[PDB]
Amino acid sequence: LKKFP
Amino acid sequence: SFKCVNSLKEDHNQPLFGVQFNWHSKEDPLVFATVGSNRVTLYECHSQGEIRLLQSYVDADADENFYTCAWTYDSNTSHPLLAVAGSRGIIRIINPITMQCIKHYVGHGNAINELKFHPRDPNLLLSVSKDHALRLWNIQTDTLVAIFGGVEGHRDEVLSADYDLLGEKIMSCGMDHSLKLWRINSKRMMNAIKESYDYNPNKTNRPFISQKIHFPDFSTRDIHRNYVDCVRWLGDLILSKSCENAIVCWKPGKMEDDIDKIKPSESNVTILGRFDYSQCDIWYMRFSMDFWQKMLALGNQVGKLYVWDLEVEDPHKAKCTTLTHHKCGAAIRQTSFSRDSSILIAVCDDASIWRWDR
Repeated sequence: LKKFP
Repeated sequence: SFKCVNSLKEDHNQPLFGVQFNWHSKEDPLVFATVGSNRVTLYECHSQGEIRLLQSYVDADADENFYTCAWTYDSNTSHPLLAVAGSRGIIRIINPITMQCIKHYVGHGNAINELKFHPRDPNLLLSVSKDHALRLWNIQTDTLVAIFGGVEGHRDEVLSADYDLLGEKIMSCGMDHSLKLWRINSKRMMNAIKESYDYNPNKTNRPFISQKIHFPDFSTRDIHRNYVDCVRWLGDLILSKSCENAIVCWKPGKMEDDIDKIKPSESNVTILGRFDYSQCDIWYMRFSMDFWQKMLALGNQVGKLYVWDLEVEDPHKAKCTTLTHHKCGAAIRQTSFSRDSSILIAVCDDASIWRWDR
């Protein structure tokens, strides 16, 4: 997989 | 001796993906740029922690998302210039004084993930793209010098790249887990750069022909096991990271192998150290270094800063400092040091900006 948490 | 002296939040509440201090200055107050949403914004650092808002460039397309920026000199004026790019795949050259877009470059087939200017030639701009290619531009003559890519090029998005000290070679990295070396000091590439400077479209009928570079001079997938999203030369060594909570210091070949004797068939790498940290599992998280490469800073996904002191005899002896603030808890996407190393800025997924003073 992910670019964002 | 870093202390957090100020913070602020931009009005768009979108992630700030990039931050860069301008080192192409005269010294002149310390200025940095942030990129996020469809804008780039300049700030000036002042006494007592003050962060003075200057001016933004806002893209006409509300669906643009800027990811990265990079500073250079305007070779016609000696004033700085700022290049910005992101999801639209369009490079915009901004005059930071007026925030005017003075020219733009189309070509990449998708988003641009990083921009870098050549260390010795302020006109040579490298872009790396979701389209699996890198491109080298000459912004003085508005020419595409070379395209780096093909079947032996990256097989997925290129996420980061870096020129070495001399600007003789590039290391790139991306979602195919690989790091790839591209030498740009060949006779053909030096001749192509010369030709790019001789090109004036009002004086000729030809378009400017780019070099198509399909094969790297070295490639490895043996350093990381996931997306490789940040790479930097450290002399003849490489620092790179993936989303596995580690920055690896490594070199092509065996321990005694000189980087310039490395051949494209080289199968070996040497690992000289690894700097671990915590909670940095997401991709597109970039570290930065100071002007002298004495220090490296990286933020993680919960607002912690790691700063390594590289002024030690061997890479694995780096000394680590951590910087935390109880109000800074969003993911830190990038950091930047001022040219005199006195200020460290971190920018976050919640549009916040953190100033740390030495």
